[PDB]
Amino acid sequence: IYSRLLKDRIIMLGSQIDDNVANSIVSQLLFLQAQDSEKDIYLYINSPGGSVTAGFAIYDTIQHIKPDVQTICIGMAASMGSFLLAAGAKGKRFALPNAEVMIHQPLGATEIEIAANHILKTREKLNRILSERTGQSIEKIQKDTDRDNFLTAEEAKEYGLIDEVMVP
Amino acid sequence: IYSRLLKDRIIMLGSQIDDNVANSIVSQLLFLQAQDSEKDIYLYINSPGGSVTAGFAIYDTIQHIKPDVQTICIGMAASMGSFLLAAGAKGKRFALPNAEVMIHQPEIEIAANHILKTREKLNRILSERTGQSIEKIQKDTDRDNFLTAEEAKEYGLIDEVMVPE
Amino acid sequence: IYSRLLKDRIIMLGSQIDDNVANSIVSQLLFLQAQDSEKDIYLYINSPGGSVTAGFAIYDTIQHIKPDVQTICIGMAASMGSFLLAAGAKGKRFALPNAEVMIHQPEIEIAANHILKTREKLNRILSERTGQSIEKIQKDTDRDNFLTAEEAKEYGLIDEVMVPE
Amino acid sequence: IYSRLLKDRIIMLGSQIDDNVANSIVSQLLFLQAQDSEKDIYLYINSPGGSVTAGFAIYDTIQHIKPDVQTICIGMAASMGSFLLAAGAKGKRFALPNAEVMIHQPEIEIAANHILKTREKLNRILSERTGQSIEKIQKDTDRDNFLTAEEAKEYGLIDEVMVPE
Amino acid sequence: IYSRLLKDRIIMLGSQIDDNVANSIVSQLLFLQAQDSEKDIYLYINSPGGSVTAGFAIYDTIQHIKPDVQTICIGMAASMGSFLLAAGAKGKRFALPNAEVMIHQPEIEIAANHILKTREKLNRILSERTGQSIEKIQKDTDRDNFLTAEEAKEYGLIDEVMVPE
Amino acid sequence: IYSRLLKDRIIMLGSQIDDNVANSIVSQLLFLQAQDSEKDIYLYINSPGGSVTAGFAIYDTIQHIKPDVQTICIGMAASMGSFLLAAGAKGKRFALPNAEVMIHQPEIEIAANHILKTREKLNRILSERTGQSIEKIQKDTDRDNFLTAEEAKEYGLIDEVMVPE
Amino acid sequence: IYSRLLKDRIIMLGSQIDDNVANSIVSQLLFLQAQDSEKDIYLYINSPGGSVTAGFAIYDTIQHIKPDVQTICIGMAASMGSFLLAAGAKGKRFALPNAEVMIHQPEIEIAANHILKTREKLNRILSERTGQSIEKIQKDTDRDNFLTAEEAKEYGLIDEVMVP
Amino acid sequence: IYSRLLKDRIIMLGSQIDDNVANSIVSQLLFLQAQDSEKDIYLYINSPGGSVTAGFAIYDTIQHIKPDVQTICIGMAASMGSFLLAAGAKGKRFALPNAEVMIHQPEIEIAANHILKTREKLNRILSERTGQSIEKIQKDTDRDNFLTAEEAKEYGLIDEVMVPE
Amino acid sequence: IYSRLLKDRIIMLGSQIDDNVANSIVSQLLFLQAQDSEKDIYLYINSPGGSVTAGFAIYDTIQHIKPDVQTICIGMAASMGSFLLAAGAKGKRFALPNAEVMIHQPEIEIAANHILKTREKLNRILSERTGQSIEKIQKDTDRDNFLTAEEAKEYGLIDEVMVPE
Amino acid sequence: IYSRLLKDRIIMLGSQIDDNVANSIVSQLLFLQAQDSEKDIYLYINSPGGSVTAGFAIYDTIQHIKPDVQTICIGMAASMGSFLLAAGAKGKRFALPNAEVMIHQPEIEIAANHILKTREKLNRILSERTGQSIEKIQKDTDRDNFLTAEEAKEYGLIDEVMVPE
Amino acid sequence: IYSRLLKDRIIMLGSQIDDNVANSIVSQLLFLQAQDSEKDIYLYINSPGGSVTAGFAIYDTIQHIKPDVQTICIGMAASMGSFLLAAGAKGKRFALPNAEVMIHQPEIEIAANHILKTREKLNRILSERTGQSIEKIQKDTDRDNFLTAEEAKEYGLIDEVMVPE
Amino acid sequence: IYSRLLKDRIIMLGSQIDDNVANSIVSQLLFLQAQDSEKDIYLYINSPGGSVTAGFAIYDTIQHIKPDVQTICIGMAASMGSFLLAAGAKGKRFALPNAEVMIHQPEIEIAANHILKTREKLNRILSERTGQSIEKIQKDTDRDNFLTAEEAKEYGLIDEVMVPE
Repeated sequence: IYSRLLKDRIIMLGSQIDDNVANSIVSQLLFLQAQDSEKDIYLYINSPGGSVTAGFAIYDTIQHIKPDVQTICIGMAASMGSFLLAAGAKGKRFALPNAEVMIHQPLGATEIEIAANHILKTREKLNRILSERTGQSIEKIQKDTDRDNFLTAEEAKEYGLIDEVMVP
Repeated sequence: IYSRLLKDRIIMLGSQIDDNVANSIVSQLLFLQAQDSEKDIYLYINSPGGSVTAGFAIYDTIQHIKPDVQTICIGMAASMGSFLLAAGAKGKRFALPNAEVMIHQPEIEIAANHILKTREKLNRILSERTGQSIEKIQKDTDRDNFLTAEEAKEYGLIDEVMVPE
Repeated sequence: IYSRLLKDRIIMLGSQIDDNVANSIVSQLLFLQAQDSEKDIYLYINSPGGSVTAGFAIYDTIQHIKPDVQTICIGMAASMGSFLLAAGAKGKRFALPNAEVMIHQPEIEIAANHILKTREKLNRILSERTGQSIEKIQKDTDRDNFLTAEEAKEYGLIDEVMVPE
Repeated sequence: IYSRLLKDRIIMLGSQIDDNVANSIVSQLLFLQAQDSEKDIYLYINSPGGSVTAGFAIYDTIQHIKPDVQTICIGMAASMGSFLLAAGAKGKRFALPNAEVMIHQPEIEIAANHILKTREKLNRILSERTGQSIEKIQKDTDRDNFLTAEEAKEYGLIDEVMVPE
Repeated sequence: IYSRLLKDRIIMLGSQIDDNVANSIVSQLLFLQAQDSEKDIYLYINSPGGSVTAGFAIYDTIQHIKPDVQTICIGMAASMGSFLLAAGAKGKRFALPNAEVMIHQPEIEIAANHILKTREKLNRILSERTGQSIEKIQKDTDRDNFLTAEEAKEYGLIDEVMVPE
Repeated sequence: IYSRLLKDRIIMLGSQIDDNVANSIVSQLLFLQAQDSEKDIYLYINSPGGSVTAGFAIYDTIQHIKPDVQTICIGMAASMGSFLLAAGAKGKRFALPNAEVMIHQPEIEIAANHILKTREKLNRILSERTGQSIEKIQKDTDRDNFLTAEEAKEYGLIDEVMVPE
Repeated sequence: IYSRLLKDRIIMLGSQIDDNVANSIVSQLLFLQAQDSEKDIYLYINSPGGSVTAGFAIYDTIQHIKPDVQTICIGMAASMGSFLLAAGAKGKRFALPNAEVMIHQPEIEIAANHILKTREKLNRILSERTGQSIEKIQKDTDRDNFLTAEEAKEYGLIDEVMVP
Repeated sequence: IYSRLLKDRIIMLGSQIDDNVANSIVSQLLFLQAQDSEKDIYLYINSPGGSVTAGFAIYDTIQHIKPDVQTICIGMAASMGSFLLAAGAKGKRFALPNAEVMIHQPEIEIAANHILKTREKLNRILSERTGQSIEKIQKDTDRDNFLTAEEAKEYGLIDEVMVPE
Repeated sequence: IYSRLLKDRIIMLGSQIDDNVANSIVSQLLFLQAQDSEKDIYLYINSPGGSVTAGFAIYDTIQHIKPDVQTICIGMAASMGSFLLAAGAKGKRFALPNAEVMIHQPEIEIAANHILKTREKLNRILSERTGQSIEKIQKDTDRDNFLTAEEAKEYGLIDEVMVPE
Repeated sequence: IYSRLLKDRIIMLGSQIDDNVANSIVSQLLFLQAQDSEKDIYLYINSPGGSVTAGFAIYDTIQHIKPDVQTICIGMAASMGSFLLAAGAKGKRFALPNAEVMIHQPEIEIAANHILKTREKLNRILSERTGQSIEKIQKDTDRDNFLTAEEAKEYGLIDEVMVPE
Repeated sequence: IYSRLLKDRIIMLGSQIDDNVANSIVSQLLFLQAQDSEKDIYLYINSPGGSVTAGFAIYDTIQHIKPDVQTICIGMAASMGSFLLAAGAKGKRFALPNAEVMIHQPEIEIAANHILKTREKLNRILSERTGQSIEKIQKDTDRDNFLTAEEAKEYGLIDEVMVPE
Repeated sequence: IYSRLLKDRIIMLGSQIDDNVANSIVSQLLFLQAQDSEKDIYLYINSPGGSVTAGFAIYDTIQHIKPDVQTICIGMAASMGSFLLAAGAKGKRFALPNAEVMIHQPEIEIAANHILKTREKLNRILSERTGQSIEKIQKDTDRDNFLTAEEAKEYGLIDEVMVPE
């Protein structure tokens, strides 16, 4: 059922992000480029978020591929999911009227897990990448990513997450 | 089994709405759009209701897709369930004669707003599609009350109670 | 295993009726309509009975679908179970010789009404399909009594007790 | 594992009879009818016995299906277990040499009748299929007695004790 | 895990024999018959022993199936365990060198007979398959004695003690 | 979790040996034979020791299977535990450097023999596989003594103490 | 729950060490070897300490497996607990800043030897991996003393106290 | 704790009536008789009700002892609970104002009689002590109905509803 | 609590009879003999019944002591319970009006005798004290039947049903 | 532990009210009456609330005993919990400053009455002891609302909020 | 309670014999010697039997004390229980009519001797006091057999079966 | 009970020796010295043995008191139990004929010494009082061996095995 969608180059990120899900989408991202490098990819996102490392793997492949990947936020986008929303092609990042976006990044388990992310400083990268595309200063990013809050669709547009709010 | 129904453009919504179901619904809607963007989509509803955020993802995608989506309530539809019933394409939102419809509710500086602000966004979107005045909707979604099929018609949730044939 | 029966248009109702089963029934009915909207549907029933709201969803969908649905009781059918037996397509509602049939029951300003109002809606819909007068039905669904296959025929639940062949 | 036996039209009845098992039996019988309505069905029986109502649902469906059903007792068969043994298609009801067979029993104005009336309906249906006179059956199902394979043959439960080959 | 052994026609009997195990054995035997009715069945035995009636159901089904069943004792086999060992297909009943074999026992007008009559039926069926005279078997099953693999061969329980290779 | 090791032909023996474990070991051995009858089987051992009869069933099956079984002691191995260590395929029986090995013991006309006769059968089978003379083994299994890995090599239990790499 | 950590090659050692735990550890180590014999294994340690013999089975298997095993102490590690900490793959043996480390002890012709001989085998194997001289180790494992993370580094138990 | 009440001739009946409680009651009654055979015994009752046979043992011993026994209902008293309330010494049987009282029910040739015959013996013994006519009692103990303290007085269960002071 | 009754020469028998109770009874009987060897002993009985051997120890000691022992049944007395009731000192064996009385039952060369021989010794000792003929007793202790107080008097178990006073 | 408090005439009510607790409360009240019928009883209350019938048994016994009972709320008191708070001896019913108080709710011909009739009996008995008019009480017990200590004083539940000292 | 019997020189042996009981017996024997070294000691016995070593301590002390000790069996006496019965002072060892008597049994170089040597010391000491020849005793203590009171007299365990008076 | 024996200067040592018992012994010894410092003290011993340190406190106090202390073994005396037997006043240390006697055993720089040094102090103090040479005692206390009364006499533990009289 995803396949017939895959044939139209529509990819769905629908759940918590783990390596299994990441691997699947990366496989789908490559598969679409092999089908055509020119045509757009529709990436629909409803996720709470998930593992940070698996996020980059999805992020990098979206960056590495030639095709334009649009992101469209449906439902709730949070953690890595929200991160992949702002990571879409510029001008192509949309959200439906009612979606809620939370850019908070949870710290998480064993510290060693922390050992790499802090070592990873993904937040810095996460803050760095998010700051560049959203246009906000790194400091402001650092603060919000540390806080629990929920932006509406519109509030995510002014803040720089989504370029548009799609009307019915 | 569901595919054979899906091939005929019927979508069953059968249980409390979580991220798993909502996703599975959304994917089917975008599917049935990719199949044929003209013929309408029959969406049955029997639910106790479900998580709010997972509800909108079904709501918005109903609006965002081109085809008409006929919500047909059967049996209980409550909480975010009915809110999908009332979200159907106008004129096509049905119920079966014996079914019942019902409506109700599911750092603190921020959390207290998010719980309130989330509810008005339900109170509004029902005020359009029922046509009732918010001062009534504001009151109804608060208190639990059981609307029979007919009393829902008068209320503005369902347009036509489907009579057997 | 069930599919192979489903392919032959037989639907087993095997246990107390919850949202899980009722859904699985409904989906199969709308299925067997999508397959062929002419040939009748054999619906077996063996149940202790189940939740009310989940029962209607099976009831209404029997009415709402085009084909005829032959309810065949085997073994005990009680509470909302029999109420589906008596809901079959007229003339086709059967029982096997040794089976038994039985019928009975499952803020306070609102709750007291909803419990009463829900029951009349059972008392009515049995009054049509048994043909008995509500003053009798009003009394029967209250007290527990065990109707053999034959005594059900006389009573109006089942039309034809199926004799072995 | 059972399917591979089911594909060869063998049905194991392995434990005390509840609604879960009885259903699973019934579904398999109606299945093996849908597969082939000619070839007979081998039904093995090893049981301590089970709930009465769940027994009939196996009994009636044996009668209601077209094919012949060969009940083969192995090991103990007692209470509602044997009553299925004696319910097999005449001439085919077997036992293995060493197996044992046994027979026995499991508002008050109504309850006292239902407990009595349910038992005669066992006393009758054994009187046909054993051929014994009810005045004997009336007595046997009351007292616990252990019938060896042979003594069952003389008694009329099993037609042919299967000798090893 | 067991299936992969079952696919190779090996059946482990691992614990005291109840209705649950005996059933699971029987179903596997009738299975391995349905697979291939020619190739023999390896049946390992390690048991303290089990319920009598559940034992026969394994015994009779060994006799009733067509293929040869090679009982291979490993470790202790006692009470109804050995009685299955001695029930293997003649010439194929084995033991491993260090294993041990042992044999022994588990209204009153009726109960006193059933306890006696059940035991002779063990005393007989061992008298055939060991070849010993009942006056000896009558005595052995009474008293507890530990037969090594070899002493079992001399005794007639096992034909060939399997030597390692 | 164990399966993934089992797939690589490793078998953990982790606790005192009862019928439950011994069975689970045996089934795995006959399994790994059915998979591949060539490649050797790694059998780790960490045990305080266990029931005698349940030990042999592991012993005999090691002998009875075709593949080589490498017993690798880690941590304490005592009583019937070591007796499996010393039962490995010759030349492959290992230990890790720091592990310890130890050996010792667990109508009256009959019982006094069975307790003695069971022990010689341990004294013998260690006399082969250690190579020591029974007059020494007869003495060692009586008194409790703690053999380090090396002192076991000199003793004949383990062939090669595995050094880290 | 642990599997999901196990899939990422982390092994929690959470309580006093008995045969049940030690076995469960060993099986996981041989597992993570069967999965991938290259990538190192993170082994966390929080323990009051446990039975001696069950400790070695964890020790030896750390040595016997190919991959590197990084022992990370968190919270108290004492008795046979620390002895696993000090048994990690050299250079990778860590501690968190606030954790504490500690070391100490648990026919008569034979029994008196086995209790002594078992302890030297602890005194030796710590003398290699701490680098301290046995005459010091011989003394330390006798008396109870609480080594903070840093004082353990100086002592030779842990190589690098992990800073947040 | 209870003894100090027992010393003052108060007996609490606190839970469903089993053999354990009934015994403990009986022993206390015969006790309080042995202490003083003149002064009356206060017997409180709060019960959902209990086993029939264990009830009589409390009933009969109330009759068999010399002193007067004042049954004081507090909270629910139902099934065999009330039947003790109505069994108090005439004129002294009380209730507190808000308490509720209720009455209802708990080989086949013999069993069907014993279940009927046991109930009449309740229907009779209530007919004396309530004074109502059996044709009414015969009907009341069948159907579940909730008698408030006062409505019990009118009914004849309790003589004097105790008003607070 | 019991002592105060014991001081008044009352002995409660309250539960199924095990070695613990029987001992506690015996010790009390020999006690009440040591106190006063003249005044009779009141022995109440409410029991489901108990182990046979532990029953005799109460029986024999009733016979062996000098004083008269008045067995007073209250509530159910069955199995070895009634057998103590019928064992009271002749003329003093009572029952209360509503109580019920009932009677029934609880190497193989030896075991089959011991189970039979133990029962006749009950059949005999009831034949004396009821006065009934063994051919009747032989039949009664086999089948379960519920004797009311009066029907026991006619039967010979109890001499005088105690009427309330 | 509680006894030492009980000796000082303090009674803790600590959890949701079932038959077990209510009984344990009642027994303690009748106890503290038997100790001294003059000195008042301190009754603390911290509860989420409990079963209705088990509540009255605490209510009535407060009224029925002679001494004054000072209800002291601490922490949440809700449902039948507060209804005991408001049931204290007038003038002594307290609360601590930070505690919260709250009030709300827990054949069909009969059942619908019993659920209604049971609630008025709560609505009444609060109308006396709060002094509020039933038309207000009728409304308050329906909707959930959180009354702080003070707002309860104004409301009439508690007389004096106890200030720390 | 026991003291009052002890004051009359009766000693109850009521349960399986452990160190706790045996001690309590011994202390009582040496006591009753210190009281009066002339009058005989009544020792009742009802036991399933107990630990061997704890038995002798009762045996030897019977011999070592001056007074005569009359063992009176009541109910079952088995294993080390009877061995005390047969250890009474000659001529005084009794039984009650219905009681039953029975006799049977409870490093390896040493352990095998200690288990044998301990038993002969029972076989001997019964050979004196029964008078039977060891070749018979050697056989009897091995096999379980139930000796009635009389058959014990003939056997030499008890001198006089006490008849009721 | 013990006092009455204590008054006659008998002291029972009945169980494994802990601080509680040892204290209770010591206090009694110093007592019986305070009573009369001339007459000897009978000390019975039946023990499995006990804690070492608690043993000496009994040993030393035997030596430290003036009177002679006659240790009389009855039944098993082992571990620190016998070591008290052998500690009696020379010439008076007895045993009863059937009793058995046995002897055996119960920072590391310090702990290894304390366990060794504590044992020699047992090996010595037995070497005096048995008279055996330490090279024998050194060996005996190591291995478990069961000394009958006589074999103890030859060994030097007991002087005179007391024969019955």
